[PDB]
Amino acid sequence: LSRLDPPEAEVQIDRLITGRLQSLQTYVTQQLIRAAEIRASANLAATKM
Amino acid sequence: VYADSFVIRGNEVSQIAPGQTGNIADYNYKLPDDFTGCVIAWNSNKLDS
Repeated sequence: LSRLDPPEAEVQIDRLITGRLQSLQTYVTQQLIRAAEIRASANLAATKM
Repeated sequence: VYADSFVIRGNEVSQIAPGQTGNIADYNYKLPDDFTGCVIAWNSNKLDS
């Protein structure tokens, strides 16, 4: 923001924000997959109990 | 529709645009970042010089 003027800083911040949002989406998707796996594991554990 | 008129130097016309920096764009006439419209300029040496 300090070293670039608003026009180009806009697209630079848009690049950064797209990257970070995609990274967070990937993290949450992997977390959902792991949560489904752990749900299956917990169901098996309850059946065993 | 709003029509704003004025006279400036030749290369100084480059400051007439959204989000620009300079004497004019900062202390005389600043266009908004979301400006939609047109900027029309023509030489006036036969009139104002």
